[PDB]
Amino acid sequence: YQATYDSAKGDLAKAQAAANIAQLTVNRYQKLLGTQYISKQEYDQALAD
Amino acid sequence: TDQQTLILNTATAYFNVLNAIDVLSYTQAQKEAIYRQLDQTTQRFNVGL
Repeated sequence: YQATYDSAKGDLAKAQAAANIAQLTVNRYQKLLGTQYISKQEYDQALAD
Repeated sequence: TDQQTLILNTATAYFNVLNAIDVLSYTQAQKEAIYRQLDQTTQRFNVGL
């Protein structure tokens, strides 16, 4: 239970880690939704990811 | 044949001037196309595509 517990919050840390990275790429597409150099499919794709 | 050849090569040479202008301008707008897709390509590298 302790290894599953601490392993579970470590996996929580990696999930919020790569989740935070993908959220920052969403924020890049928020910076780049003006001109046509990103895709709305990739904007909403990274949002659904 | 000097009036004839003179009209022949003044109009021929006129067509050569026209040819350098028109092929030059097609080189211009072709360069414009290479720079639009080049520039858009580089901007897609600025996000990393």
